[PDB]
Amino acid sequence: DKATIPSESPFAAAEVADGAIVVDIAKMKYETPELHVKVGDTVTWINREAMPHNVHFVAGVLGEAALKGPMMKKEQAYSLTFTEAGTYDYHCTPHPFARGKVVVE
Ligand SMILES: [Cu+]
Repeated sequence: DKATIPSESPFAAAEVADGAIVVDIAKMKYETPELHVKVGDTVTWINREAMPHNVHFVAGVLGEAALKGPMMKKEQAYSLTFTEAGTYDYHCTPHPFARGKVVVE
């Protein structure tokens, strides 16, 4: 694939390491809708709100299958490690007007 998944299910925001590359989900949006990272970097999304949110990459983007991330509860996190350069668009499954991309260089 173009990314590996450190944790298949969400984990506590408070457990996210200092230094992590974090995208906040707040105000019903990805607060960094265009993020540029380097190959090998891990991106961590953190849901700051009460409604559950995820990240969802359609098939062919991160790999053959869609990556429909797990629903993060408030103050939960979810990470992806990008292993190949590319431009990877995603959206929130419950709230698909919220869209983002990770550009991996
Ligand atoms: Cu969402």
